[PDB]
Amino acid sequence: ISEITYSDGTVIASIDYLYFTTLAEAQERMYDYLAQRDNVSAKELKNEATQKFYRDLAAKEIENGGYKITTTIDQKIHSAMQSAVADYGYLLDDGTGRVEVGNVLMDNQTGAILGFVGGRNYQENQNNHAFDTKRSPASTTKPLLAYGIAIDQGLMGSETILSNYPTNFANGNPIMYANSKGTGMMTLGEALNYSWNIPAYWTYRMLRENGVDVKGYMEKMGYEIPEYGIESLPMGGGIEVTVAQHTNGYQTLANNGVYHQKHVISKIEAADGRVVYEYQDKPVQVYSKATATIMQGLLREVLSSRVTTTFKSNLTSLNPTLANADWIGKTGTTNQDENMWLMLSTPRLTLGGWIGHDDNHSLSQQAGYSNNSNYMAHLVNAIQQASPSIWGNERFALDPSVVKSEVLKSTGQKPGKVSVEGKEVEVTGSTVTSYWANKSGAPATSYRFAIGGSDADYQNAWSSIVGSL
Ligand SMILES: [Cl-]
Ligand SMILES: [Cl-]
Repeated sequence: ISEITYSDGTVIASIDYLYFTTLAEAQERMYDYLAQRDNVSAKELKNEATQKFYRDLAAKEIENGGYKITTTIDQKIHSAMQSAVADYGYLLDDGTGRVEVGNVLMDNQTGAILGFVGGRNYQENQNNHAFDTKRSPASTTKPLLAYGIAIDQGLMGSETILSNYPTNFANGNPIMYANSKGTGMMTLGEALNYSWNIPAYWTYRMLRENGVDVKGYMEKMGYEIPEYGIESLPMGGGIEVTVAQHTNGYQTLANNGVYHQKHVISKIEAADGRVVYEYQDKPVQVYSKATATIMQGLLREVLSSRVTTTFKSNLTSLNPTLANADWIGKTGTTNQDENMWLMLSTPRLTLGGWIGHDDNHSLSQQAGYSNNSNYMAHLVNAIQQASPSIWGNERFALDPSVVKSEVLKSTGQKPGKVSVEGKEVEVTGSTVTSYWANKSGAPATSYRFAIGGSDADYQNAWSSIVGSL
């Protein structure tokens, strides 16, 4: 008899989201091992009949073979997550029908998956919403694909200004934020806290203009994106991901820029001890430590500002001492409220969360902001009470490699002289520390000081700044 085990070697089952997820992944590992053992070439493997036989062979090998499958799953934590969704899943129901849900909890230092929520109740709906279902990640794409890359490239710092003035998509349509067409200039912090869309649009466009290899960043984290030219990419246009894969992106940011490939199987052994499969760690420095730690500090305020999620109020009430852990995160909402995301990290763990409907109809406007935040608060609390130390009490901290620059609040660039319609202005005002991930830090204020903006935009903005000099 073959066995699937938890982390510590305790038996899950003999050979139900846990059972089917670990079995399916084991069968794939078995498939690779069997074809290779039998000396089936890559070419011969392309044959569909041959693949089908190897798939069935791998299923039967496990059924009949006395293998020992070691998963990364933590029994107490994963059970605690199953009770949480059993008891609190109803808190997701917002009057748009039964709301489905997936969650994955990942170790930031290993990529190991400690537990997950596959859905509301397997017996009623078997779709696996943590590992199988793929949905746009919406604005939780922004830190990874837009701001994170721009900072890593030395194109921005923590207090850099971006344009949120009105602008249109390639196709003539205005870039919206709910019903707002934009405002004026803002800091990176404001744009992140609020999730304003235009600053994210400008940031990606600047990457494209500079020929930045964004695909290199993304593929190192395991993302599959077919077209990188999509203007709404930072807002999750043209990207669809599982919760497990998306958790892996957040893991990378949390682990100070070092990616660890997600996994639920750590090892398969034959009864006699032969190693059929074993997970091999391949760490990759996707973002510099400077960039990741700068991003941690930005995402920390996303949650504590409470603009797009009530999470920190919810968790404070349930477990004030856990709420005092060093939580960072980001929310996303798709264009017709079809999918909501909340991504959460502490220095030690990352928890990803999606809610949505199997047939894609809309949720309520508040489903993410309020319902998923409260549910995720409960989820996080259940995990802690199952395993008191798992989230940890460590703080995210700026890497020493970080360069600090003294910049104008107004421009996010160092004080100096700028040509404003002929007349040379000496530009002054209140200053602030801005964090950078390059050698030299912030530049001195240029005329086009912000990320994005039209000539008309800068005329307006500069009019304001001189007005107070
Ligand atoms: Cl580094
Ligand atoms: Cl609140």
